[PDB]
Amino acid sequence: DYNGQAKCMLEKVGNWNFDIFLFDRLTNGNSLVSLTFHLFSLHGLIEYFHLDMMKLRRFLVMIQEDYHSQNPYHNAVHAADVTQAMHCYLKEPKLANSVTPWDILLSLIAAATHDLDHPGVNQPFLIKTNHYLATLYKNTSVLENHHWRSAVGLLRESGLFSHLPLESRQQMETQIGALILATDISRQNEYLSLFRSHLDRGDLCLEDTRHRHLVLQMALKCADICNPCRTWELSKQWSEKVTEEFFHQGDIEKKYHLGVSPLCDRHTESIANIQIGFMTYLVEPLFTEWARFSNTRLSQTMLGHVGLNKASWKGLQR
Ligand SMILES: CSc1nc2ccccc2c(=O)n1-c1c(F)cccc1F
Ligand SMILES: [Mg+2]
Ligand SMILES: [Zn+2]
Repeated sequence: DYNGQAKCMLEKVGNWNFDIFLFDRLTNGNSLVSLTFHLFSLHGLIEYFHLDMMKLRRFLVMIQEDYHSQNPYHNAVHAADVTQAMHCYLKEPKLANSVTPWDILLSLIAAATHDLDHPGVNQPFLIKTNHYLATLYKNTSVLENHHWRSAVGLLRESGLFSHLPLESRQQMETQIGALILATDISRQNEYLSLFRSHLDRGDLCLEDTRHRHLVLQMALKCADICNPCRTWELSKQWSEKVTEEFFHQGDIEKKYHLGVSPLCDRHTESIANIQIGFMTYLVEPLFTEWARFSNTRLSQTMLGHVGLNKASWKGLQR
């Protein structure tokens, strides 16, 4: 019964108002696997790369279960959402008309795994608590590097692409890594500035692999923080979950005298002030530039929701 209603939702998987929460409820927490598997079929990746469907399900399942379902925000549901948003961007004219099956393949996988095995606390927390991951990656894109090497781990263990040449598997790993590392919010000014320069010069050539992947990296960055770009009802749920996770890190910091990180203090920081600032300083600048690149209706819609949703947070004050 429930698994019959899920199929129908996937018919509108390219819709910006797709309800990922419902989809995950109907599938019993199998949204990432169910949605990503469908996208592989939909983009014809199974045939294109002679994929063993048994190996594909195993791989997708290893990914989904490697997410901590206990994190209120960084879990497989969040991954599924980013993956779904990525799919809508790939449908945009300028990308649809230049990406190769291979690009779509790396895009979807990178989206599905960009927060793999996320611990639920940020980088500065891992650094000041001397977490081995911070040591391993020399306090640089600690989380993103961890998500990527984990992805490379599941890629190898699944043997999904064992029939492809080594060189190809290695490139797949390198390009997925470049896509995942671009999601390190900490380095957005560098990524946004570069993108902006190119949009000003108007020199981007989409038939060039490098330029095309810079764009794909910006699309992944968008997908990762497009929560405020969704309809209020969806955006509201994400705002509460990300804030809940932030506050939990804060409670731990307070309890163990580690110093309460910014945005993580439930006593001195409002969920509204957090969302407003986030939308004003990180979401809006990014999507404006993206709108300069992909000047379509989806871009207007997305910036539109950010406008409405933000006012609603201000409204929810005084
Ligand atoms: C809602 S996610 C988020 N909110 C912020 C609010 C103020 C300052 C910084 C952030 C921020 O870095 N994030 C964020 C992100 F944009 C991407 C990944 C994780 C995050 F915590
Ligand atoms: Mg991340
Ligand atoms: Zn993310």
